[PDB]
Amino acid sequence: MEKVQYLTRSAIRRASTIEMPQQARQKLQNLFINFCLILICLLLICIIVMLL
Amino acid sequence: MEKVQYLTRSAIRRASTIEMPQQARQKLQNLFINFCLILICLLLICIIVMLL
Amino acid sequence: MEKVQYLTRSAIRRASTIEMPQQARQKLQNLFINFCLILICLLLICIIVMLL
Amino acid sequence: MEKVQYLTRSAIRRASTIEMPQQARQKLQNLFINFCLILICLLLICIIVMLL
Amino acid sequence: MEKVQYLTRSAIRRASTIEMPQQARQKLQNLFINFCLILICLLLICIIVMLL
Repeated sequence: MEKVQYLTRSAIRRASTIEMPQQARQKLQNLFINFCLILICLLLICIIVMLL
Repeated sequence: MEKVQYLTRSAIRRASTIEMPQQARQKLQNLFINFCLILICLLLICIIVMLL
Repeated sequence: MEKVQYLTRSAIRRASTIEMPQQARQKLQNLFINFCLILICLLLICIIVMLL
Repeated sequence: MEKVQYLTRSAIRRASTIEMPQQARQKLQNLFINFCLILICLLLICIIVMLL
Repeated sequence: MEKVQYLTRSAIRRASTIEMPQQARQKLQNLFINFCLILICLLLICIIVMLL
């Protein structure tokens, strides 16, 4: 291999400045964006309910 | 195979905390986003019609 | 290839509840989204011109 | 080839109704969207500065 | 190789009109968009707090 031990070692070396179970990093970026769309929606609705 | 029975079994094992015909999960994330764009549009128009 | 006649027949069977030249279905989803971005833009500008 | 002369000829045939150096078509769709996000941002800020 | 020296040389040739450590270019486009979603959110909230 040498090619993998080099790539995996390159990450653990540049990722020693983070603290997440990985899975949360990926799930959060995607789940977040979709969560944002729904958040901005319920938001605009609030503002409207106030103008009534 | 062993490689598939391992991947399919890994999902049914981590997906036992869900209840959807799969198809709705995929169709909803994509159909939803597009639905959001149209929803936010008809929304801004409403607010405008009120400022007139 | 029995494999194609099975896939093409599966669509014409589940698509008998639609009426579009196909091409409009694909062109509309993509052209629409891009059209939405430009629509929401000219929109925000309108609202602003009104607050002036 | 015959496969390429057929695909390239199919485009120049259906693209004879356009006038762009190609590069602008691709760069514009992507650069535009990103430009839109920044445009909508500076926009909301304007409206706010007016409500103050 | 001749194929790589040709692609890498084609970039450094068309990128001599930029000044960024590369990494910031990629990290900024993605980090920016996500930053925008959060920015627009805290924004709508501000406006609301003002209508109260």
